[PDB]
Amino acid sequence: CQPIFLNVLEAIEPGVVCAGHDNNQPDSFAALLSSLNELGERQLVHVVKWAKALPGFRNLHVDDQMAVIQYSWMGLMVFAMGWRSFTNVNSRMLYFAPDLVFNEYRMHKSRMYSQCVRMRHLSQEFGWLQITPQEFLCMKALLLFSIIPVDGLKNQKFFDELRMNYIKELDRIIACKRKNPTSCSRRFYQLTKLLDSVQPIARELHQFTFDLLIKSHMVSVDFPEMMAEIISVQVPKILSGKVKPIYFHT
Ligand SMILES: C[C@]12CCC(=O)C[C@@H]1CC[C@@H]1[C@@H]2CC[C@]2(C)[C@@H](O)CC[C@@H]12
Ligand SMILES: O=C(O)Cc1cc(I)c(Oc2ccc(O)c(I)c2)c(I)c1
Repeated sequence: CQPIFLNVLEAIEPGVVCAGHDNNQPDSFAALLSSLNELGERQLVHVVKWAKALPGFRNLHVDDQMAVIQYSWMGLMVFAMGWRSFTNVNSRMLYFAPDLVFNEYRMHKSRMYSQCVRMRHLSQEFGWLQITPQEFLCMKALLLFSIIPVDGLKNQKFFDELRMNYIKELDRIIACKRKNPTSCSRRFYQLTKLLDSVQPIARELHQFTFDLLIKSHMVSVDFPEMMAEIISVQVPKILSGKVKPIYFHT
């Protein structure tokens, strides 16, 4: 147990990132979403640094590195948020950032109440399944390799191999506490189901942010440079079916 791999994941895990939201001003759709967008931009910088530090990531073609990050950031961020919410507030609220916590009122004011419900549900799963910090860490890494173009990447072979190895690492983590061969199988099943559950949530958020970007000027919501570029160039590839999540289960 505690292989080199685990040492690495625990070492590169991003720290706390604030949204920069003004909690003194009364909530408003525009302010809440603009802050969420700014948070996304800030978190993206951390996700990029984190990914480049992942074992074997830099071996992928440079265009594939940027591509997987551009396609998987939503799922990665939502999954990490679900974890923060569970550990910080026991899933009572969505802990996007220390300065941007959503209670039911904000979930409503944000105009994405249903999406927040699914996200809070995901947060609860971390408790219902008793997910460990190590399991969380390995699952999150695997999420970076869980969405690619239907026609493949520049060098699919390398990606396929890397993804396989990350799956193997999850196996090791699972086997490192399951004496009985029955609980080990069940666990992998459970975690892959949890991992898959992230995709539909990310898709709904992709749909929502895309629409928001389109009418951003009319509702006065600001989108930082990178966010606007990725949501108008990469996200549509996902929504149009050119890029799809890799599901474990059908
Ligand atoms: C990824 C972020 C920001 C980082 C995080 O903690 C999860 C959260 C999930 C909702 C996203 C938000 C970024 C900005 C988005 C994409 C808004 O435009 C609509 C949905 C928001
Ligand atoms: O032994 C461990 O746990 C550490 C470990 C983790 C991983 I992910 C891994 O997979 C690859 C695959 C291709 C490649 O170029 C690189 I760099 C790493 C290997 I090999 C070893």
